[PDB]
Amino acid sequence: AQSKALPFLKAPAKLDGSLAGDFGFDPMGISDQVANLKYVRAAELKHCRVAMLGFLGWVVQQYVHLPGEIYAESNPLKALTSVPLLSQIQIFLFIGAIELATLDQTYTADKPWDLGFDPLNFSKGKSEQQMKDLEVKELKNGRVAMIAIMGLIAQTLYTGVPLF
Amino acid sequence: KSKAVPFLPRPAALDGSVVGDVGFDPVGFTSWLPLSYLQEAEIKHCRIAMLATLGWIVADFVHLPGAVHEVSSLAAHDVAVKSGALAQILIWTSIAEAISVIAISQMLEGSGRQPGDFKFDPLNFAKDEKSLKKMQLSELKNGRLAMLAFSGIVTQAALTGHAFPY
Amino acid sequence: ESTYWEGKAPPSVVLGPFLSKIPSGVLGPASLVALIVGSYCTHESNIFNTLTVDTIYPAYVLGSFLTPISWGLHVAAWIQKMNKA
Amino acid sequence: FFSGNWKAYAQNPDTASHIFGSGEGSGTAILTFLGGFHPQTKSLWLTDMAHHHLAIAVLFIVAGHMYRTNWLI
Ligand code: CLA
Ligand SMILES: C/C(C=C=C1C(C)(C)C[C@H](O)C[C@@]1(C)O)=C/C=C/C(C)=C/C=C/C=C(C)/C=C/C=C(/C=C/[C@@]12O[C@]1(C)C[C@@H](O)CC2(C)C)CO
Ligand SMILES: CC(/C=C/C=C(C)/C=C/[C@@]12O[C@]1(C)C[C@@H](O)CC2(C)C)=C\C=C\C=C(C)\C=C\C=C(C)\C=C\[C@@]12O[C@]1(C)C[C@@H](O)CC2(C)C
Repeated sequence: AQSKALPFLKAPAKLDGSLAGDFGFDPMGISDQVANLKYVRAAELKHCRVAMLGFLGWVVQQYVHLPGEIYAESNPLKALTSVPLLSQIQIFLFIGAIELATLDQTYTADKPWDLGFDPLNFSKGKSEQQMKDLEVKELKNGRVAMIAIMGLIAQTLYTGVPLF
Repeated sequence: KSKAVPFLPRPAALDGSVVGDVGFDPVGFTSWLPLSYLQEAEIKHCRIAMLATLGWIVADFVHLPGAVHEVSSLAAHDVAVKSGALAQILIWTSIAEAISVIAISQMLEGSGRQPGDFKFDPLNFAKDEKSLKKMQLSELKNGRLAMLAFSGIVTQAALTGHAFPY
Repeated sequence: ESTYWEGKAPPSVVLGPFLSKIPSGVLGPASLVALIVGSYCTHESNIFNTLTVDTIYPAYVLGSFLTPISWGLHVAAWIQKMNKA
Repeated sequence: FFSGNWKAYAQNPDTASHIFGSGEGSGTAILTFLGGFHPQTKSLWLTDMAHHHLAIAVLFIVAGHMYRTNWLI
C-alpha cells in the first residue's frame, strides 16, 4: 500500500516523506531496529559512491591503461594482484585518511553523508526541489552501479570475461 | 444450505466473497485455516497452473530458438536444469516468494491487502469494482480449470508419449 | 491467551490457531493413521530390511518422521476431546 | 545434491591404505559413514566429520525456526 516499490506491502514506520529515494522498500523491516535512518543512509550513499567509482574504473581499466607496464593488466581482478603493493597501500592510506575524520563525523551528525564535498559548487543556488532531485539521481545511479559492480565481479570470478 | 453441495450444510466461514464463493468445502478446510491464507494459496495455484498449462502446450508446438530447446516438455525439465535456465527461474521465483511471505504476513495481521493482490495491473484491464469482481471470478475459474488440465496433461504425457492430444 | 490451566485438560489455545479448530474426531483417527504409517515406514527402512547407502527412501524417512508427530497429534486429539470439540 | 542422488558423495571412500596428506590410496567421497578411525592416523575420518557437521547444520538450522518473530508463526 504505502510502498512504491512493493505496492502491496505497507512500508515500515521510519520510511516516510523526507530522505529522498524513499520508495518504501524495506520488506524485512531493517529500519525498525536502527534508531534513525541517518547512519544507514550514510552507509548506503558511501556504497553508492564507491560502486559508481568502481564501475567507472572497471570500464576504463578495460579500455584505458597508464603508460607503465605494471598497470597493463586488463582484468581488474587480475590487476588486483599484478599491481604492486605500493600503489594499493598508498590508495588504502589515502582512503583511511579520508575515513578517520569522517569516522568522527558519521556516528553523531544529523547528515553523516554530507561530507561538505562540492568543489565545483553544483549545489550553490539550487532550490530545495532541485537539491532533492539531485539526491534522488545520485541514489538511483548508485543503486544501479552497486548491482552492476557486483555483477561484474561475479561474472569475472565465474567466467573470466571482465565485461560483456 | 450450501450452493455447491445441496446435501451438506453451507460452510461456516464462507458467506460472501467475490472470489467465487459457492459454498464448496465439504471437509471444512476453511475452519482449519484462515480463509484469507487459503484464498492466497488457491490464487497462487491458479496462476502457476495457467502459466504452466500454456507453457507446456506452446513449448511442445513451437519452442526451438536454439539447440538445447529441442525437447518435448517432458524431458525438458532435466535438459533445462542441466542448461541452467530453471536455476535462474527458481532464483527469481524464490525472491518473489520470499517477498510474498511478508505480503502474506502483512495480511493475516492487519493492513488491507486482499488475498492474491499484488497491485499488478499495468495495462489497467480492470477499471471499477464490478469489473474487478467479475474478472477475479473469471481468473479463479480459469485457474481451477488450468489446474485440472495440467494435471491431466502431465498424467497423460507420462502414461504415454505423444503430442497435444496426449 | 492464558495458557496456564489447573482443570482436567488445558484450553484449546495451547494447540495453536490451527489445531484449536480441528475436531477431535479428525485428530484422533489422523493420529492413529500417522502412528501406523510412521511405524511401518521405520520398519521398512530398517528392522525388516537392513539399511544401505543405495536404499534411503525419503518416503520412509519422511514417513518415520510421522511417528514423533503422531505423538503430538493424539495429544492434541485428547485435548480437543476433553474441551468439547 | 540438486539431483537428489546424495549417495554419489559417499561412493569410493578413502581406502585402508591411504596415507594422510598424500594421494596414495585416497578416494573421491566427501560425506560417508565409516565409523572407527583412520588406519594410518588412528583418528576419525575427515569424511565422517564433514557429514557429521552437515547433519548438525541441517538440524540446527531447522531447530532455529521454533520461536516466534515478526512473521506470526
Ligand atoms: C550497502 C547496501 C545498501 C544499504 C546499506 C542500503 C540502505 C538503505 N536503503 Mg537501499 N538499496 C540498495 C543497497 C543498499 N541500501 C540496492 C543495491 C538497491 C537497489 C535494489 C536499493 C534500493 C533501495 C530502495 C528502493 C529503497 C532503499 C532504502 C534504503 C534505506 C532503508 C532500508 C534499510 O534500512 O535497509 C538497510 C539495508 C541494509 C543494512 C543492507 C543489508 C544487506 C542485505 C542482507 C542484502 C543481502 C544481499 C542481497 C539480498 C543480494 C545482493 C547480491 C546481489 C544480487 C546484488 C537504507 C538507508 C529505502 C529508503 O530510501 O529509505 C530511506 C527505499 O525505499 N534502498
Ligand atoms: C537468452 C535466452 C535463451 C537463449 C538462447 C538464445 C541466445 C536466445 C538463442 C541461442 O540459440 C540459444 C540460447 C540458449 O543461447 C532466453 C531465455 C528465456 C527467458 C529469459 C524467459 C524466461 C521465462 C520465464 C518463466 C518460465 C517464468 C515463470 C513464472 C513463474 C511464476 C511463479 C509465481 O508463483 C510466483 C513465484 C508468485 C505467484 O503468486 C504467481 C506466479 C507469478 C505464477 C514460475 O512458476
Ligand atoms: C560515475 C558516476 C558519477 C560520478 C560523478 C562524480 C564523480 C561527480 C563528482 C562531483 O559531483 C560531485 C560529487 C561534487 C561536485 O561539486 C564536484 C564533482 C567532482 C563534479 C556515476 C556512475 C553510475 C554508473 C551506473 C549507474 C552504472 C550502471 C551499470 C550497468 C547497468 C552495467 C551493466 C553491465 O556491467 C554489467 C552489469 C555486466 C556487463 O557484462 C554488461 C553491462 C551492461 C556493461
